Amino acid sequence: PDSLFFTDGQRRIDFILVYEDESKNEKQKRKRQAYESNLICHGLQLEATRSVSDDKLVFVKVHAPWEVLCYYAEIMHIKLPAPFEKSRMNDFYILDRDSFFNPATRSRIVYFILSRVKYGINRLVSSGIYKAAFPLHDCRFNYESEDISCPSERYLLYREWAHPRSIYKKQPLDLIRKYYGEKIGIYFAWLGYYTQMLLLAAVVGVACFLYGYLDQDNCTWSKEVCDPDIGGQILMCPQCDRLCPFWRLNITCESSKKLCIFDSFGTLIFAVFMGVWVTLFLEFWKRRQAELEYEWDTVELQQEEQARPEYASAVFFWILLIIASVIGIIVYRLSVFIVFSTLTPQMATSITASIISFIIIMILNTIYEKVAIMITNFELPRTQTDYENSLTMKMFLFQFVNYYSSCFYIAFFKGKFVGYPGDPVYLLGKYRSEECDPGGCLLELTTQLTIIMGGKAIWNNIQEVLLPWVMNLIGRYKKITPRWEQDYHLQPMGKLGLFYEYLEMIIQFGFVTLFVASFPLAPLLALVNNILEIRVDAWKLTTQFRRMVPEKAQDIGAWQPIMQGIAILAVVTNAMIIAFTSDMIPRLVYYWSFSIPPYGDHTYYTMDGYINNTLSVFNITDFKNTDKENPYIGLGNYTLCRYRDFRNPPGHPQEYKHNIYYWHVIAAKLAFIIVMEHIIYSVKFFISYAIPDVSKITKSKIKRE
Amino acid sequence: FEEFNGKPDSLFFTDGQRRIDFILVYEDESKKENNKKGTNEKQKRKRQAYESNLICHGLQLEATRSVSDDKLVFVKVHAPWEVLCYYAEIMHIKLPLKFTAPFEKSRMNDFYILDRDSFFNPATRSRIVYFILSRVKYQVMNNVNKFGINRLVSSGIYKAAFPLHDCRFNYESEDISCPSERYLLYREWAHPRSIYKKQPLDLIRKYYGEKIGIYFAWLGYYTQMLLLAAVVGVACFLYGYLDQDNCTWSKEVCDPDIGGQILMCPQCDRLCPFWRLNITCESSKKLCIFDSFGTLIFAVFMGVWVTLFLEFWKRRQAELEYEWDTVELQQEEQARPEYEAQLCASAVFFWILLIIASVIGIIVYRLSVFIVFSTTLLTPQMATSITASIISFIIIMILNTIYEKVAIMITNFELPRTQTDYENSLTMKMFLFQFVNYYSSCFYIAFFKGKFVGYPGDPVYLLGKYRSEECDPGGCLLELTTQLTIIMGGKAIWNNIQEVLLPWVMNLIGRYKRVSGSEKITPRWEQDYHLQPMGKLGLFYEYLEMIIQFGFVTLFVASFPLAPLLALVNNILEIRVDAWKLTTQFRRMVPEKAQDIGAWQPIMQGIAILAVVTNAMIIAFTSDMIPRLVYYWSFSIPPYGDHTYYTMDGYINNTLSVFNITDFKNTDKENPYIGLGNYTLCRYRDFRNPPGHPQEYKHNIYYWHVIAAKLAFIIVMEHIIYSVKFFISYAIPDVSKITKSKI
Ligand SMILES: *[C@@H]1O[C@H](CO)[C@@H](O)[C@H](O)[C@H]1NC(C)=O
Ligand SMILES: [Ca+2]
Ligand SMILES: [Ca+2]
Ligand SMILES: [Ca+2]
Repeated sequence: PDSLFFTDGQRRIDFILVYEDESKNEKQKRKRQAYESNLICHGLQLEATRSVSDDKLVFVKVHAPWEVLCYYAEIMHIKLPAPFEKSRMNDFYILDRDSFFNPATRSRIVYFILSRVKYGINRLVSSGIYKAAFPLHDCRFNYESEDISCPSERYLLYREWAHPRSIYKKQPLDLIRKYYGEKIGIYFAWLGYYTQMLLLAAVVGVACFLYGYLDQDNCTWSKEVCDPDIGGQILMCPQCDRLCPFWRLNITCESSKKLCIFDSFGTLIFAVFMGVWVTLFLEFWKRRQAELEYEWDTVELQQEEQARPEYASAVFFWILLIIASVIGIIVYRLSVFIVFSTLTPQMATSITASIISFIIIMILNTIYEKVAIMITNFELPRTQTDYENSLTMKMFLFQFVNYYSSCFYIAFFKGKFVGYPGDPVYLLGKYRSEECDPGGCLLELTTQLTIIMGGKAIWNNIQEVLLPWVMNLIGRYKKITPRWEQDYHLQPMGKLGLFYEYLEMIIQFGFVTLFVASFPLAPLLALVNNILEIRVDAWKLTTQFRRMVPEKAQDIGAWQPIMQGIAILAVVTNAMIIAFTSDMIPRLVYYWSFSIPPYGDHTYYTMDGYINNTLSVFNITDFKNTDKENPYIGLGNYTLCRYRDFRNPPGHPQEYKHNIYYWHVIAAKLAFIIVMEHIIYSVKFFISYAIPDVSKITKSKIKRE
Repeated sequence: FEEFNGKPDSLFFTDGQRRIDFILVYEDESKKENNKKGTNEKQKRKRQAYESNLICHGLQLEATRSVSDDKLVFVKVHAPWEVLCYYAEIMHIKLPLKFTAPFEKSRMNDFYILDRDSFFNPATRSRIVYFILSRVKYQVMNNVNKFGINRLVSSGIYKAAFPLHDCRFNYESEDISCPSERYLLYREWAHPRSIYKKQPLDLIRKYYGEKIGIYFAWLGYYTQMLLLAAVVGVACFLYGYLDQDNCTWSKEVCDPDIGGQILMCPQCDRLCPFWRLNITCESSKKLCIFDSFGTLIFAVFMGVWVTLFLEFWKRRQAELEYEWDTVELQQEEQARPEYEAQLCASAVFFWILLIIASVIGIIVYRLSVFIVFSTTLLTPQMATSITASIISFIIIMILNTIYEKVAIMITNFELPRTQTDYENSLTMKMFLFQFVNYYSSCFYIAFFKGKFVGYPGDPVYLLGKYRSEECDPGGCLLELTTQLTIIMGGKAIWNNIQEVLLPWVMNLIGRYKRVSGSEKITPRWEQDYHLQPMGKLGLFYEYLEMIIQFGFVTLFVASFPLAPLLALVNNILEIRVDAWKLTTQFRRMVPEKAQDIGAWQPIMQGIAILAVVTNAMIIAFTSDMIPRLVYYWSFSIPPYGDHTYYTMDGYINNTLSVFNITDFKNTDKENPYIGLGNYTLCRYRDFRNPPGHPQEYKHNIYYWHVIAAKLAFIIVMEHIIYSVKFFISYAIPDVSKITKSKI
């Protein structure tokens, strides 16, 4: 029959208690008998039926008297499924007296009852007193419930919103909350809204990328780099000790042509726009949260305190943060070194280096999870909410360092403080500092970013869910037991599933927002990943996991401080990326200052001769001040080689010292940082302050009273 | 009604059992009516109607004729038992218990009730009576209800309406039962003889209500924090003062063999000759005093101090709201639209006017300097700077009143929904106007003086014949300090003088307008009617002046370490100045309640945020510390210098640029220099390449080195300061432990 009510009875179930008989020592059987007797004496129904599939396992089912449900609903501030009170029974309109109450709310009430009972229930399950304890789903998602009376909410919800065939359809948040709970509803609403404006972000990013694409022909510096008469004649200095000869500059046409796309004014405009996009996202999210708070039953007060089975060292945690950053940096460096120590070839080398780094990061993720779990366990938090808050902070910090250490190293600490060939810098001793090509390391940063984002999202989602679905696709293209048994055969989501999904989404948000200057197409990947992830989460939650008790919440949780922190960090990170990682500022300075007779020779501002007039000159006879073993010995009759640094030429009164152009460029970079930082923060403050005159609709809705 | 019995200080009715609450004053028809008689009879009819509704609502009233002027009639008021209790219930007035509840007639026995008249203090009784008089209606026309005591005075129906003081401030009440709180307040709080005693905020709150007690508590806390800042700033200034023989650059300037031999280059076009650098020895010494590392340390400490001040003010505010058990009435909030009343164009117009206000500020400073300098032909330069600052300050004070009037006009043109909206709009507009008016000259000196003037060969003219002004080799920091100190001192002095005098002189005119030889005893109400009305705005101007003072203290503390000391002295005087003026020369304000100071708190937070950037900019650009450090660390060394080790020797000569007189291009005024014909080259304050050279007069590597150092300093200092402020704000729990325990 697979009925939802009591067998041959008119009564609705809200939990199943399952145990293993001690008869295959009697201590466990006696303890369970005492616990069950206490539970029965407290005033709850019970019934035990043997499972046909397994004789050892015997399941126990419960019920819910109407009087107890009403009394406990009136116990705390609960509105219609305005505190409830039996003295005001007829005040609320009723369609039916025996089934009107939402089954989700009934399940939550009985969950509270079980939590308060002691012999306990949670510890009994943990220690093996009960094998499991869970509520029941409405029906099988495969087909409509046999019981015609049942609404079959699971089937309708699955077909409408969980199956991929409804990928394009809108999110039915009302059924989601009325079935699962407020936590799932708010999570999915936030995800949908996030995708909603990621659409606009992706459109703007695509516009900027296309604008960069249509300007390949006019990208003068790349053309000069390619022209053999200009690029080929320039002979660059060696970049390493033993595994590099003098190399012509024009070997980088592909690199320069690809870099000119991601190093144009379009990226600057996109970063500036994202600066205000972040604050618009925040402010509209507060508007939407207020609207949901008004429309939903989210004005119910929270318990003063809560129970937990479990009732300085902060420095030790920070030392682990430093070690995590260091180990990430060496992981990336070693990967690139080993791959290099053997059109497409160099690009493929970078791709495989990034792939290896991403793999190492993926393995390190599990170790970071485990160490965070033990370290937070050692603290013995007094309550639960603080436990989730501590997990959020510590896990977010570990993931942040583990996933952004390599990106930050590439953006800032690669080629920034390498001395001239005469006196190279060995920071740690016998460990030379890496230096980028004349264009810069922005393209490498973009490659690392895209590889990490793709790999993470794709591998995670695919490997975790798509297996049965891909099997079904392959098949298409190329006895019965009651509900409790089937539900038991499922697996539970634990207690951190929503936490893990939020962690994924926050790492995704950090990737899309922090380093947006390097990769303007990141929001498009964000949009695709979220469009898939929403349905992936819905399908997995409604198919492969046991039903979870609903909970009450008004905000996403502890992640909003991380949102604001990420925004304030992203503005400065983008400013520094544009200033230092990109070479836009030096070329603008050259255009406006070093193409005029005092320094240049052209009759008007132009980009001509930027490559020739910017590269420095080095003399081999001054190979080192120490006059020790050298790589420049022999290797042809070359006399002068050029390097990517702003320094005076040989023979100058200030030999191999930073020249006027260096300081002009540094001043321009710092001025850009200051102006962009100040303007962006001023605009963000103004936009936030413009709430009353822009989004007054929901505030008026609240003021309806 | 009935006439005066004869007891002057009696605050009761003639019977002696009913406590007066308000005095209503109206002009009787006994006057020789002129103009329109219909207006007079309508006025009378409205008066009887209002009195009829007031008595119907349950207020006992009686009148009396003034002893001297038969044309004035005073109408008393009283709040009987049931109405008092009922309205206390309606407004949720909290009363002493002995978990917490307002006062309701259902729970009379649950409160510490000793006597009806004693259970409700006179301030609360007057507040209740004011609410009754405001809510009560008198007459209706055109299907619209018209009500409010304010409307009657606005239309001239009533001359005034006010509570009464306990007794004369300087004399004890003749009534033995009278507490005479005014006497104690005058002896202990006002009357500066108690210049040092900690003011009793509890009695102030009891007498004048929360609205005044909160302001005075804020002022006291401000004064204490100012004491801390003043001590630290004095320490920094003293450290700068005691280290003078080590200020090498000023010694070089004063040395006749270095500063004397440097023939500087004329600043103006032709009205000033060449000059030698040694004539600024005194200015160099003063700058050594006011431009040391102590100034930087104090700027950092003040960046910390503003945050500590704000956080501890939040803690004190929490403690005070709990202590004065104002939570219930704070929650009880109702808004009534203004009874006087019955598009971004106005906003943009106001913004334009603000821009012009700044423009006149700059022009006034520049013109004062111009005239003082033109009149030419302790130190004459110091005297000239002081004079220019004096005229600029005078014009600023003149413009202050005009700006107030225009702000009132602008806010009146708009129709604020209620009194609170009007107050907030006026606060914002007045603050912007005063900010611009007072700080325009200071910002000009700091940032736009001697900053974008080219080399002497090609001077920069803004639009023709308006040559940009330039500073001396030391800089304009001393000029900015002089302007700031003059403005601050003059503002404080004039405000205190006007505050002390104007009510007093107006009261004296009021008294002398009664030359009739009374020389007798008069009742409380008649003599209290002669006091000034203390117009509806209230403490708005006091808060405004204190906020402008806060702006002066914080924004420009990188140039004047002694500003907190001036502020401390001013506030130490202002406590008693305000107390005396409120207790001696004004009618009793109607008590009311407020959560905090009000709309000024956002202003203070914004000023605190802006102070960091303003101070960083001042130290980076207005001062010359950054060039000094750059020379010490990177140009006294053999790559560019000749000294073996880092030193500041030779900074003056190696930094000053060179210019050849004959290289003056342009055919206009071909005799700027050749008239004197003394030498062939001059020195000027700018970093440019010397004559000859591939880039003859273009900015050199030193210029860009210095600019990069300045920008890096700005970035580093601002980021560090803001992060530190965020960390302090996070660490502070925002509430005291004891208050958290009680709540
Ligand atoms: C670069 O320039 C050299 C010298 O002109 C040349 O022969 C080569 O074909 C050019 N292109 C590449 C990819 O090396
Ligand atoms: Ca997932
Ligand atoms: Ca004053
Ligand atoms: Ca005052």
